[PDB]
Amino acid sequence: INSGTTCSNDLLYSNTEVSTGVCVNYDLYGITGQGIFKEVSAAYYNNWQ
Amino acid sequence: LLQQLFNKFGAISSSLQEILSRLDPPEAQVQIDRLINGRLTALNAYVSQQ
Amino acid sequence: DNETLEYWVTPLSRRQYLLNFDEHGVITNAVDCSSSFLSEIQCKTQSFA
Repeated sequence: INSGTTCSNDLLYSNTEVSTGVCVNYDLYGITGQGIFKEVSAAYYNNWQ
Repeated sequence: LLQQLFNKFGAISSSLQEILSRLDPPEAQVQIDRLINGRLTALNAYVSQQ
Repeated sequence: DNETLEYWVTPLSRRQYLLNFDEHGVITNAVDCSSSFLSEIQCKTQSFA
């Protein structure tokens, strides 16, 4: 629950931009919370992560 | 003292975000009450040791 | 030409390990928490030293 790509389409919204540097709410593909994003480089992700 | 925020104390989760995104208000309260009792017990013991 | 066929098999079960992750996210080290007494000390301290 609250992660994946089997998403219900009852409550519809539009894809916003990842606003870095502000205290934002987020629903990233089911993952929800409040936070502050920061753009970074990252070599640790494979194609399955 | 910080590691006490990740115990369940017999609830379904240690996270208050995971409980309030899965259960209705009458049944989320029963789970929240267990976390509240555990965390108050841990704060009480810390203050006695200080 | 002096070659051999090898297929080593061992059973599996559900159990707790302590795993070690480096700066690339690769599993470098592992310890079965119930195999010996040193492994009990390692899983009780959550430490490989």
